[PDB]
This record gives sequence, structure tokens and C-alpha cells, in this order.
Amino acid sequence: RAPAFLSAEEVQDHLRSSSLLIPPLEAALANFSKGPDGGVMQPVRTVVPVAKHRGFLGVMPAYSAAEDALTTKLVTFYEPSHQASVLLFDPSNGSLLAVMDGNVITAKRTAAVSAIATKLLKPPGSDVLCILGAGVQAYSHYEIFTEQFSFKEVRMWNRTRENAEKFASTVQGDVRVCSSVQEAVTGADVIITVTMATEPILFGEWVKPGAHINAVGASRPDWRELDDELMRQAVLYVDSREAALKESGDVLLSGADIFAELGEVISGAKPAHCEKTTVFKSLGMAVEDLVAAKLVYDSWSSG
Amino acid sequence: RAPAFLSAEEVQDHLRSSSLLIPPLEAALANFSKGPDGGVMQPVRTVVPVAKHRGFLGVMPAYSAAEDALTTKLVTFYSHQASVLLFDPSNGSLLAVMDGNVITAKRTAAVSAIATKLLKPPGSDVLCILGAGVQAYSHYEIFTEQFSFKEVRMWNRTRENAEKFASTVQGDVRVCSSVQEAVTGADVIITVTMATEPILFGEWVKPGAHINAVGASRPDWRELDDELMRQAVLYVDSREAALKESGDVLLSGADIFAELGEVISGAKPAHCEKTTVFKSLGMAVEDLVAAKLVYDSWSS
Ligand SMILES: [K+]
Ligand SMILES: [K+]
Repeated sequence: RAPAFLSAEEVQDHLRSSSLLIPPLEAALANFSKGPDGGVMQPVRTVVPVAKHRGFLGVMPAYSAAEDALTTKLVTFYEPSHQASVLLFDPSNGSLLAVMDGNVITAKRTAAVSAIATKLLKPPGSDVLCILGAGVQAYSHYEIFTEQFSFKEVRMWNRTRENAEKFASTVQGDVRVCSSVQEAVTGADVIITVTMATEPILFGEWVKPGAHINAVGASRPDWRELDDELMRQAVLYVDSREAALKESGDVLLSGADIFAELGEVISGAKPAHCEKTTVFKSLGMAVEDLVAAKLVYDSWSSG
Repeated sequence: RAPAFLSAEEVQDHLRSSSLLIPPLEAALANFSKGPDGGVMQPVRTVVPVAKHRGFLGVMPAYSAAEDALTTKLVTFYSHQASVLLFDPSNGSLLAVMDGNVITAKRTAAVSAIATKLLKPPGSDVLCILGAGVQAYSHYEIFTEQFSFKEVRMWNRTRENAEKFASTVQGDVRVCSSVQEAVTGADVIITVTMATEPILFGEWVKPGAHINAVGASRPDWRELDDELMRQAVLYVDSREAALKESGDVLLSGADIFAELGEVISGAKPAHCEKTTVFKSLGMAVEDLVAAKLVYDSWSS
């Protein structure tokens, strides 16, 4: 029997509520971090180079025993530039139940993991939010952050100012567009770096002590968003230690020590040092995509 | 933006002729065995167990440069259910989601035929099929098309299914009561059984015979005995895959002489006078070739 096909529009209609998405993501992160005691099977991503066209195909299968869900995300990146599809299988008989868009899931799931980390890691008296970058991830983060948290001031810097200005006028609340990374981050309590810089743009010397940084961009071993002082002096949280030590250049080039996985903090195995300067380095994980995709399918197929 | 969805019957409708499928498989096999200069990107398959339901998900992506095609095969083993995704290689765009079962059956049968044209002994008159499932039909269809046998024989663990086969099929098929009766005097043997312990013993095999060993796809299962695996000249589609997945190879300790692609390219000889086994595991680039044929035919 043919699978259902769920377009980007159909996916977004079944993922309007972050409050429905955050809890299973917290469960998934915690379970992943339990490893062999947690029921998640998430093998290393396989990437197949298509050199003749300057492209990559990535494949990210995952199974969650706890939710009883089997998925595979297939993503292509080409120098939209990122295109993703999520496959959802019936875990009891292997049948292919759905092929759905993966871009929306990725935007929403990444923003949601960042919010979870920020809930746990932001300092006392978190009044200022700063966003570095102005693309898809800046929008999805802005959406969930301004609804989950109460910020007095939201600031933005982008490599090209015109795009930050467009962002600012499009979006509902007030956002202060800044001339530099420096101006944007000075006095900021929470920082979101959703950028395509390959060399450090955020320097530890500008960071307010106790600030929390969700570092989302620079998902290659040679690419960095953050300097050595910031990566070495902050308490460093990640989603996956294995993935970070293979894929994150901020981690690898700085030589920084990983304190914990976010899932270890959710489960109580590791403390949330929200008083100290913190970096959450997000790479993304197949089980996060699994969680959102399951949530989309169960919603679509019933209500 | 939405991909095309091709059902099993649509795939079958666009894969009617094996003489269009065989030449690009030959090129793919040779290009895979040439290494990096052959342009084939084929990572080791990723397996995800779902122990709660005693099942597994398998994922096999591939890119071919010669063909300029990009696919991923997703198969659940629990009874194999396969899906093939085909992408626009210049784009990343998902062009099609198609059934993988028909492709699997057609591709495997075509690769056995290629092996058989290269490795069957001189004066090959007798064909023998062990097993009577999906793979037996697809093998029979292409083999009677590609070769002219004086006699075709079959055995299956349940005789009822062997006679049902012999009735459905166009041409005379000798149903045989034992494996031994079926293979003695056989020039070409196809093993596509559900056996997990050796059912074919070297003792019964005519010197020079060619065996296509398609069954026993797990490292703890076998169809053939030690004598056959060690005395035969052993060919495979992929050496890496056989040393990981093939119980007949591992439990015997047999040495692999050549990849089938090396024979096609001229890098290794076809020792067709000697008793030969071709151990077929299946490769992502083999499915990619079939999927590309299908999609281009459908698209036209
Ligand atoms: K903090
Ligand atoms: K032979």
C-alpha cells in the first residue's frame, strides 16, 4: 500500500504547538543520553558525496523503543540549499506509512531543543535575547523563544544588515538591529548563533558572565562560530558527545571539555550550571526528527 | 515538489525487458570493483534493530557518477519489504518513491544471469533451481530468456509449491523429490531457499558446474557445504559485504577469488571450466541502476 505524502504545509499545520513538541523532545534527549539503558538506536549518519554537482546526501535512521517509532531522515545539502524528507515506518511490521517534508520539522525541532536548553541554562535575570543570523533558524527560534520566555529586549545582528532589518519588520515584536556581533551580544543574557560563518564571530571577551549561548551553526569540523576563550571558559553542553567530537569545529579546534549532554541534565544525572557562562552546541539528532515526525503523523492521521 | 509514487505493479510495467537491465548492471559492477576511479559512492549499509518487534531497518544509499544517479534503498527485515528513493543528483530533490521488492527480484536475477554467462561450464544443458519463491520466478524468467537449456529442474522443501511453480511457468519443468536428484548432472544451479543449514553438498555437484548462491543472507545461515565452498572458485558482487553478511563464506572459511566486476573489467579471469560459486549479496548501486531504468521509462 502506498504511503501518505505530507507536504511542508500539511506538516506545519500539525506542528503549531511547541508545548506539544517540547515534552517528547525532553524524553527523547534523556533517553538517548541513557544510551544502552535508554532504548534509542541512533547510528552514525552516512553521507554520500555527489562531487560532480557539489552535493551531499545524508541519511539518519532512528528507532525509539519508548515511543515505539521508526524513522529515517534523508537530507541533501548543495553548495533551498538544505532539503529534507522524513520517512515514518510501522515499527510492528516494517510498512512505510508516510513520506513527509523534513525542512519544517528541522526548523521547529532545532528551535525547540534550543528552548529546552535555555530553560535549563539561562542565567538569573534573563532580560536580553540576542540572535546572530537572520535565516530560517532565526525565525523558528524567534517564534518559540518569544512565546516560551519573556524577554525585555530582543536584538539581532546579521552578516548583511538589510536581512536583519527585513527580519525585524516582518516579525511581530520589536527587535533592535545591531551594527556588529559585539554590540548585539554585550549585555545579552541569552544568545542564539544561527549563522554560516566559518571563522569565529562571537568572542568570549564580549560575553556577559552567566550568559547562555545556543550555538546552532557551523556543523562541520573545520567551521567555527565561537572563539577559544568562550569555548574553554564556558560550561559546555551538547546534544551528542559522539557527534560533537566528530562534527563540531567549535569543540574540536578549541579542545574544549564537554561537561554534559542535555539529556543527562534533563534526567538529573548532570547539573544545570545556569549561573555560569554556558554554551549549548547543537548538531541535531535523528531521534529529535523522529519525535516531531511521529507527532505530525499521529495528528494528521487522526484529527 | 511532491515526489512520484510508483507501486509494485508500475515498477513491473516499466521493467519488462532484462536485455535493457543487464548492460547497465555490468557497467555498475565493473565500476564498483574499479574502486574510487569507478565513481561509485556506496557506504556500508546502516542497520537499525527494532528488537521490540524482532525486526530490522536497513538503509543503503548510493551515488553513481557514470550514470549520474542518486538513490537510497530502505528495507525492513522481519517478508522483505523494500522502498527505493530516487533523487535529482544536480538538485537534491526527491523525484520518486518506488517499490523495492520487484526491483530486488529483477536485479538479483539479472546479476545471476551475468555471472552465469561468464562462469557456466562448456556445454551447459541442465539448469537446476532450488527454492520456489519470488526469486525462483524472476530467475526462471530471465534465464530461459538469456540462455537455452535442454532441461530445467526444480526442488522445494514443500513439493506442493514446486508443482504450483511448474504449472504457472511457460515451459517444461522437472519437479524432483530431493536436492540430490535435482542437482546431479546439473550444469547451472540457482539456490534461492529458506534453508539455514547446508542443503547442497559438493559431492553431488558435477565438476565444472556453476552455482548462483542467492540464499542465506545472514552470517549464521548456509545453503552449501564446506566441500563446495572450499573446492569451488568463489566469486561475489562485493568482497566486503560477503565477509560481513554471508554465512556460507564465513562458516566455511572459504577464500574469495574475485568480485564479479573484476571479471567484467578484465582484471580477473572467468574460471568457467572449474566448479564455481557466485555468492550474491546485493549492492545499493545494483538497485540504483534498476530504479533509474524504471524512473526514466515512467518519466518518458
Ligand atoms: K548560563
Ligand atoms: K563453472
